[PDB]
Amino acid sequence: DVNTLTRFVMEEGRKARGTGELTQLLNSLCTAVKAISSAVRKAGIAHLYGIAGKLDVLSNDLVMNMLKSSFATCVLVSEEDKHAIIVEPEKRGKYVVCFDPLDGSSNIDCLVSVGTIFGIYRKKSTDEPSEKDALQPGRNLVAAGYALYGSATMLVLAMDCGVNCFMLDPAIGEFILVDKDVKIKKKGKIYSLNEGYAKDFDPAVTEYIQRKKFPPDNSAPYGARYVGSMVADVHRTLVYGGIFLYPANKKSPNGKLRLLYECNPMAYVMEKAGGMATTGKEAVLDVIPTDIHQRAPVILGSPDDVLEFLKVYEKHS
Amino acid sequence: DVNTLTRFVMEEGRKARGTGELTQLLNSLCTAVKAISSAVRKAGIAHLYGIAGVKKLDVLSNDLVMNMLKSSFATCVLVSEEDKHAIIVEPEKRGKYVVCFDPLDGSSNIDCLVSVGTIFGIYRKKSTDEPSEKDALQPGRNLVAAGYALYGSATMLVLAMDCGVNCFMLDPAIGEFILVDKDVKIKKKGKIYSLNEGYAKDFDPAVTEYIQRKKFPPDNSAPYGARYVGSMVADVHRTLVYGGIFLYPANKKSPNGKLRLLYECNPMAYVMEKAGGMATTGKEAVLDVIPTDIHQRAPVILGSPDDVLEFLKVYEKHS
Amino acid sequence: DVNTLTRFVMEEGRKARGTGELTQLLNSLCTAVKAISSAVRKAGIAHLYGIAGKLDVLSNDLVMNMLKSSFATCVLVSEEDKHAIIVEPEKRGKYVVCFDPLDGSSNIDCLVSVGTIFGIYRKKSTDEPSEKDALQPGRNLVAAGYALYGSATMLVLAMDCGVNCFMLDPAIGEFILVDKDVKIKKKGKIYSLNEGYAKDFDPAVTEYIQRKKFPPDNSAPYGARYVGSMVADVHRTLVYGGIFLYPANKKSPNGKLRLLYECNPMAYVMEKAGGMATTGKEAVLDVIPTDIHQRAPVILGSPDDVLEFLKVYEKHS
Amino acid sequence: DVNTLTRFVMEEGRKARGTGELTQLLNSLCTAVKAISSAVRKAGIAHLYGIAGKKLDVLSNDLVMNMLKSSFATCVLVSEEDKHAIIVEPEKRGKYVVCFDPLDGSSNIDCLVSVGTIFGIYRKKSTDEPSEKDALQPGRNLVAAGYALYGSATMLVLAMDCGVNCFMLDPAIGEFILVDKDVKIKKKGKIYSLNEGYAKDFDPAVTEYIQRKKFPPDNSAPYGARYVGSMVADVHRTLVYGGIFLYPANKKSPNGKLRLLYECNPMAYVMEKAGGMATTGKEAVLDVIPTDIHQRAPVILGSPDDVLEFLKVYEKHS
Ligand SMILES: N#Cc1cnc(NC(=O)NS(=O)(=O)c2cccc(OC(F)F)c2)cn1
Ligand SMILES: N#Cc1cnc(NC(=O)NS(=O)(=O)c2cccc(OC(F)F)c2)cn1
Ligand SMILES: N#Cc1cnc(NC(=O)NS(=O)(=O)c2cccc(OC(F)F)c2)cn1
Ligand SMILES: N#Cc1cnc(NC(=O)NS(=O)(=O)c2cccc(OC(F)F)c2)cn1
Repeated sequence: DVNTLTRFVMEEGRKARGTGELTQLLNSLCTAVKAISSAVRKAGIAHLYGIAGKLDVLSNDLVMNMLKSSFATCVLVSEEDKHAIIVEPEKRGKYVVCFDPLDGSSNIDCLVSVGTIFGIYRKKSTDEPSEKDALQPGRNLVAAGYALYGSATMLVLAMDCGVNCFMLDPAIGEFILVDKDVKIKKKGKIYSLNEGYAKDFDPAVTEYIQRKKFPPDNSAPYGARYVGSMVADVHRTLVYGGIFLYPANKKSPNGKLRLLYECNPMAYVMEKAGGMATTGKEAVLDVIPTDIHQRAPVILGSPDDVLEFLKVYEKHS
Repeated sequence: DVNTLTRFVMEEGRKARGTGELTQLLNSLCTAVKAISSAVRKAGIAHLYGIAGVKKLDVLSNDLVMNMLKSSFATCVLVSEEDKHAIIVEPEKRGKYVVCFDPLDGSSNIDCLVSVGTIFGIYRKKSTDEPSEKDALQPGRNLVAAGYALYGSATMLVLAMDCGVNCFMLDPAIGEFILVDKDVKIKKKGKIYSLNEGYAKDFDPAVTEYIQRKKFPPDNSAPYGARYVGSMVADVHRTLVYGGIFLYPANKKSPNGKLRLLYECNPMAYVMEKAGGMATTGKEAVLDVIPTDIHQRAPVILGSPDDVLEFLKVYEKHS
Repeated sequence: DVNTLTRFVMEEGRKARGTGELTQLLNSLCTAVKAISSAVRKAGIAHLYGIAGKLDVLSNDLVMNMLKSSFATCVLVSEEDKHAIIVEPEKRGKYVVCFDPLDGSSNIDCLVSVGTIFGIYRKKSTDEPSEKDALQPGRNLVAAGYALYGSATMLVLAMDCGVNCFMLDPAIGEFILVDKDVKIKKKGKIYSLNEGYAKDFDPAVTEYIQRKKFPPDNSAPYGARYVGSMVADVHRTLVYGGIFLYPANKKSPNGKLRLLYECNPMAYVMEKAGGMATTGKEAVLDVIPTDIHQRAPVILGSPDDVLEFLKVYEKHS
Repeated sequence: DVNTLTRFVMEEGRKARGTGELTQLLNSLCTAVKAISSAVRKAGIAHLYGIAGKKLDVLSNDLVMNMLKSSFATCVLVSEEDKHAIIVEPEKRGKYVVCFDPLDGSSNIDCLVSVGTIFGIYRKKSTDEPSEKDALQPGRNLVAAGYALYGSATMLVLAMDCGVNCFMLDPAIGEFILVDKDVKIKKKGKIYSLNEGYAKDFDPAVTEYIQRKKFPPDNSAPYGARYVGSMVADVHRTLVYGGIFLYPANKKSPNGKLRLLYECNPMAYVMEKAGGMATTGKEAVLDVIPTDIHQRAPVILGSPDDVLEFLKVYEKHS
């Protein structure tokens, strides 16, 4: 019995009997993702090349304008803007949205998979909205998700009711629910990290990886996959199980990925799917941020694999 | 001045004044690639999920390539990753070319929306015998043309011939491949290495030492970055665009490698060499291996020439 | 400030605070119209012609299944089915839907514009659902509209708030609001009917057309257009003004077009746009039907032209 | 056995063993038709309406012009959109003259009526330097002609010496699929098509011919009437279902309404290759020798029996 993103979202709103802002917000995000997907696939490229005689900027403008027109937001934090964007009073609603409009776009020259990431928080006070209102821990997320522009376009959406996966049918521009209440494998067989920073790894990381290549219980060594695009590496981790690591290195002693609009939403998706997401010292979702662009080290995926890493990490004090 | 695949392919034929079969061959191939992309992007998936009340993708892709190539009247022997024996084209549809292809490489992991691709290489039939499986048992040196289509964030067709390597982007709005990169050449030296390091305990010692040099450079220069998508077309195109090295080498458990020579290694090796790169098995150029079985495997190290030459020095130092 | 069908529909529902079923119904119909459009434009025809080794039936199946899966319907009347379709109990909602899934498809061989027509009623009694629940006069319509699959695809939606026109952007599969609260011209310059049947015309019809071709005063004769597809002829009348006629004659005393899923929805659109729609004897929206497939004569369009028509019709009565 | 426009056009050239210019021209034209169809269907309209914060017939003209020029197969271009003929620059000059209407019917695209593209191709006949004179050839000299209809689906109809063939565009994969080979019009149809709002201006022959279609003297069934208002749509219906299409002269248009070079001549060429007829009343459309690239002409066309029945009434009226 077919179900679409629009129908799904409205039905969650009907059950909850909320004010409707979250529903309008997600519909706005839905439209922007379809417009980003069409541009990522290079629709209209022939006009650029003279048939009749930017991409990360356009994605940011799409998300920004669609979110403002939802009447559901008051503060917007993007990977693309230095300071938080404050919505003008006439378009202001109560939700705070942090997003990376096109993560991995550094390498789109080689047609690597890219994606969009978002996290939605509720503003708690009646004070005037400000950049501080986006300094909330991940635990406060109302909803989070990502769109992956891979071989097909897929939207993964996490709320309290669980994680659901929608495939974009480009023939009719509709998102079709194809995976309900997704749960990650208890243990995977793939680890994912840039091993080129091996000289700089913390000893816990170096040892954890060595166990993956030379298992102490005499099982099969893990395979390694590292696309270099965060959305792709995490989505594969969700689908197949396993582990993804972006630990601290010398260029990034607090890690490289951004807490507000990369780490937290992915951790929210992981935890809602029965996986885990840790910095090494605490859950990603428990870090209290002090800067909207602050970084975080991240280890996430199947819970047996993350717990195995935490045991190596704790053994190294 | 805008240029399309259809126009480009036709202009190459006019310059050469050939029989036209190769031009029809590429036209058929182009149509098949556009149909694979539309299905890889899941156009029509809503019908599978009951919007109005079914072949797996790699089966559909093989059916598209096989049917378009036969209908071109330009081929006589077809070798696919999907069939144990060669397909011999029936007489009324026969032309003079032998085509080896992998219709949807990487589809084992398409469940996670990883980049996938189509790879092809084209040879001319060499003997006066009846066409047979023997006719595809040619070395890569004999390739007339080869290339790949990558279904990544966008769809791109990379086509290599004697004139060099040219890259075409599919405009999905109008279904045209637009020429966007003419006469592409790989960087002389890169900063990325690509291989599955999870199988490190099985590596040949030469591979183990080379990987150590990329992570721990002896001259105190920058260590390389690593990428491994796991889809061959995706990793090779990244190597073509950014430079660096891709390895699927021999080890003691797999003395002839894992990848297939006729429809993976050779076409990728031809594109590399026409773009100024290198492709070796360790012992010889990939394009010089003479196959004995249409599905035989080969180890492959390819990419920027400086990175590959430095690899061969470690491999030789391990006499 | 950009506006989509999804956003429009949700905002009208928030203002009204209904139970949400009509919003889910309109969302389902939107998905059906996009799927019909993709099939009408022949996406996938290369597979029918053997690249890898009806249309109105498919349209009826898309509408039926999208409407049934909406949980908002209990009786469905389609031009394609002999009997009313009763929705199964677990999927039953409160709305009755009458529709023609692919109007004009008799002539789709020549790529003429075709269309979808629908009208939405609220079930009035608590009796078990039956064909009777669709036997309501057009005055009881909650909403109505049509989709035109012409050179572009457009959805025209009429409610109490008025008539709004949405253009389908096929690049992203979104309906974009392009014409808000549309109103027809007081008087037009085009008449539309099949003149090949002049030998069978009622005499009032013959004189009315003669005044349009040989005006008794010193004005310009009207132009004539007749596409043969009701949706296209009615949309042009809506946009340019004028008059559309499928009148009664002596061989067809009730006209040829069907009342429940052609005349009533189109008449409802006309009246919300400030136009008029008559059988000759009464307003189309006032006819009380006794059979779900009964025919009705319909003259509709600009009010001055319809009133001039009724003036000739009374002279011959 | 599946067949595409690209495959079709190349096989026709291989049979003929020409210089290749005509094949490159039709390949360009194909691309332009796919791009126009994409714009006619309003792909990207959400960006115009502010989703991120040329007129359709001008864009259509720039697509055909640019695609044709870059083909290296043309030397003179006549468009409905340009007052004077376009002379291709020398580095890109080929031997063909092309007459086209980039977006026929766009006056009424406001209501999403079917629109279309019409083209006609001649070989340049004289040896002088290219000029507007080179497009003043009679329709008889056409090498190829056709039209694209942007209707409920997009279809390209192409007529050559080998006949008339119809290709449906599959928008999923941007390919023209051959669906109707060697098309022939019915000997006699049952539909007539014209704007009857000009009845007060009709010459007596048109008035009598029409009167016969509504009140047949043989007490047989009256014809049905259809009039879309877009020439490509009305002519395509006439080709597919049979019948007759008329746009005769009126007081607003004493030399007719439609243009001879890029509307009448191509449609007449298609009619004649499908076994139909096309006349002005005085002569076959394809026999008129034009004197101006934008000159108008009256046209009666369609099933051969229906046109001859019209010519018989036309003769009866001196
Ligand atoms: N927050 C929140 C919230 C609260 N109430 C809602 N109620 C409905 O949507 N109700 S309704 O479907 O009966 C309806 C009635 C009138 C018009 C209408 O127009 C639409 F179909 F165009 C839909 C929706 N959201
Ligand atoms: N091998 C090979 C080969 C050799 N010669 C070729 N010659 C042409 O294509 N010539 S042509 O373009 O002048 C041409 C002439 C007649 C009809 C025609 O129909 C087409 F437009 F549809 C095209 C083509 N391929
Ligand atoms: N009839 C009717 C009717 C009445 N109230 C409605 N209220 C909302 O949609 N409220 S909400 O946006 O706060 C919301 C809260 C919780 C979950 C949620 O789902 C998410 F997917 F969007 C949306 C909707 N329909
Ligand atoms: N007029 C005309 C005319 C005359 N000769 C023609 N000859 C061919 O097309 N020959 S060929 O197909 O063997 C061929 C040979 C070399 C390269 C090639 O590259 C293409 F496949 F990329 C194709 C074509 N048109």
